[PDB]
Amino acid sequence: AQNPNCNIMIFHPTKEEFNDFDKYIAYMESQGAHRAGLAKIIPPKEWKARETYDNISEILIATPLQQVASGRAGVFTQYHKKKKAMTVGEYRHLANSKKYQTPPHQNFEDLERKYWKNRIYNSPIYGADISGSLFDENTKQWNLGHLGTIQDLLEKECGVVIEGVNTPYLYFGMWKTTFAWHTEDMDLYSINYLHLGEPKTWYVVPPEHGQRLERLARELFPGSSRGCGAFLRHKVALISPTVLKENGIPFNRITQEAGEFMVTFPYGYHAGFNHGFNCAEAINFATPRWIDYGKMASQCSCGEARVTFSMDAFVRILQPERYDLWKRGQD
Ligand SMILES: O=C(O)CNC(=O)C(=O)O
Ligand SMILES: [Mg+2]
Ligand code: NI
Ligand SMILES: [Zn+2]
Repeated sequence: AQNPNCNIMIFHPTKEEFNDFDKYIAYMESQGAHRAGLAKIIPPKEWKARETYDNISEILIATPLQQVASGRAGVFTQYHKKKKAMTVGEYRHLANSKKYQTPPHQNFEDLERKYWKNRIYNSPIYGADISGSLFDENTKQWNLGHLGTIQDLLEKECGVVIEGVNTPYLYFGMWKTTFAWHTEDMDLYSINYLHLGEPKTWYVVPPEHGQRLERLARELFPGSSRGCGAFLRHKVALISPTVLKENGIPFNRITQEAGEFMVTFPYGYHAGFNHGFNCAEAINFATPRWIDYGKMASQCSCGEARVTFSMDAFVRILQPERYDLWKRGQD
């Protein structure tokens, strides 16, 4: 068995290997990459996403989100308070202000210590989930706006044509902006490109151990667990590496820098934080190997998780028994 310890693997494809996206994902899996739940891909030196980032300041962040924490430093939830619209130039100036800017630090490990010590005492503002793309239309390789769609994958594997579309999303971050513990909708893959700015630190649980994280989460968030049998779908809970180690949960960590891709694999729980002002692009995708994960994915039916239009058909075709209850949650 390849990668039996479930370590995060790092890949360096050549320009020739960067042509065929599907084939390269399947290669990474032949080497055991999926067992970690997360992989890093460093693009060939010949490649670029676009020519410059000098002209992005007029993008609008219609609903910036203030991430307010509750709990203790290592075990907390966050709620998202909606703020007034602002441009990316306005948001960058806010990120760099004395109130929000990255503190002085020695290295990534010192900044990680500071994050876990102090995150709950501040409320950073995140521009999340903004439909759009920063890839140039002439970038042919690993262009996250030109991937094969999940609807086409389902149709190719299973024969059923379905409605829905699959487009990328932009994220503008600042120091301490946080992504809570989650798997993707319908336990899909994700791919994330860090276009510019400061790093993003990731934590991940191997897919084969995801239920260990769920059992810990039920113990640490007992009211939330009573409210919903899949409350991590709400994407609000944080648990620190120190707490995971104290409870014997297998995990790994890695820092993504500008110019690098990360892939998350089906049922790979992940969480993390941004080091300073940055911009990332991400999209969900599928392969043949995903179908069985999609058929088994948990679902939130309490009404909190509220998701995209295109998840309807995935539940309807892959999980017809659960469809009626899930849809009640959506209405
Ligand atoms: O970058 C972020 O805030 C969150 N991204 C992801 O969870 C992802 O790409 O799957
Ligand atoms: Mg602009
Ligand atoms: Ni994710
Ligand atoms: Zn729920």
